[PDB]
Amino acid sequence: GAVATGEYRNLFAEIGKSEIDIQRKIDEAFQHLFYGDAKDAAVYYQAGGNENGPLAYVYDVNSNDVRSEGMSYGMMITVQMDKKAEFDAIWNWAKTYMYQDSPTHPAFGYFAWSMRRDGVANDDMPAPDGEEYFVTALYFAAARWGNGEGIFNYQQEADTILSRMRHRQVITGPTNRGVMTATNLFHPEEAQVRFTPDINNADHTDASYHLPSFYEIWARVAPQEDRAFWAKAADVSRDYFAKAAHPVTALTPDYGNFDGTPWAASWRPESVDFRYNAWRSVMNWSMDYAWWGKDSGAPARSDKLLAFFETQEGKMNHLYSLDGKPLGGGPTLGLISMNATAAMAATDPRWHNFVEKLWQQQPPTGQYRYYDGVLYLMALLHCAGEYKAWIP
Ligand SMILES: O[C@@H]1[C@@H](O)[C@H](O[C@@H]2CO[C@@H](O[C@@H]3CO[C@@H](O[C@@H]4CO[C@@H](O[C@@H]5CO[C@@H](O)[C@H](O)[C@H]5O)[C@H](O)[C@H]4O)[C@H](O)[C@H]3O)[C@H](O)[C@H]2O)OC[C@H]1O
Repeated sequence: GAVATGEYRNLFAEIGKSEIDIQRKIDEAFQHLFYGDAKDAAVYYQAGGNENGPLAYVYDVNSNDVRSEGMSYGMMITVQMDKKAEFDAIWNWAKTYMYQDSPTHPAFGYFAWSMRRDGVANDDMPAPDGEEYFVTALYFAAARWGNGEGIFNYQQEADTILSRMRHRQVITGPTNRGVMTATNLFHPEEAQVRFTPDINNADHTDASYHLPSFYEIWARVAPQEDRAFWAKAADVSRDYFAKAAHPVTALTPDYGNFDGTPWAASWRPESVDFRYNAWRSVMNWSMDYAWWGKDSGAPARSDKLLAFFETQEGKMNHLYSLDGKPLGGGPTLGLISMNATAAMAATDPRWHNFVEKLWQQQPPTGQYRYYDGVLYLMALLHCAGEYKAWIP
């Protein structure tokens, strides 16, 4: 794997792009999404400052609300791109406004998944892949830049947040939504990330939240007493993808049960299909295979997923049944982007076409550019050999 050798595949170079052009492409993506026109192009906003210096956020320009996912992806993008100033400003906002620091609040130790631009939470509860990316980006920051103090002691922040994700106790108390009860963020016996710590829907998962590539990082650098647990989670996730992905198409559902079966959320029964969450599953397993070389099923799974999307050429939807029936929409940049990241594991040379397809895109504009854009920029970095394990 790339971590052992230090050699990350440059998939764009493999399909014949020059390094000058690859650098232009990444830089254009970043400049547009971070510093482009505020109404049509940018998803990053500078929001004054406080005692820790500048504040900024990545946000869903559609809803006009901040998402913990977007903040955490912002941090990952910026650390990968060596953009410390933007990283610190995003982190300052997440830690200042999103992080729940009251030990009697049921979201204690978690980041509000949905928050308004003035810091008013829409929902105090987390979207746990936010936490997963926050912790990992923080470890990467420590590696690349060294640790600061206070909230910029990135390694100490990561250790605390991660320990609490495993060891959080059950807490019942007041929130913006009424009295709620929440637990830990990983199931202690299953060693799987939860879809939610809310006790009413806690015993479920989401394939797109499984990040064995990052669990391996935590297995190396987390507090000692948790390293075996994280190592176990990495094995468990590799098995999870093998069970959860359809055996013909490799499509996964948005939401899932611990045993690998789809889960229909009461408020969103269509979660059993391949939708906006599940786009990312192939990135997660392909990244894991590229870095660590342990998911022996990842190459065949990525081959199957690309073989399926090849049958959709010219009639591309972005919502599918797991067996491959189109359920609506047209092509999206976010799905193009994630499908290109399959090439981190794929063996069949059709992967060149999917990488080429990502290469041909422009940065997103208009109302849906946040989710399309953060997926786009992450996929550009993976495909350029610029998204690396920075181990402290
Ligand atoms: O129930 C709560 C959970 O929902 C919560 O999870 C978080 C929110 O949901 C997930 O992230 C969101 C995924 O959906 C995105 O919305 C759209 C989806 O469509 C994308 O593509 C468009 C499709 O249509 C085309 O016409 C158009 O051109 C395309 O761009 C669009 O780009 C997206 O913006 C949201 O933006 C994401 O935030 C994820 O699980 C969590 O972030 O967790 C708590 C739980 O209580």
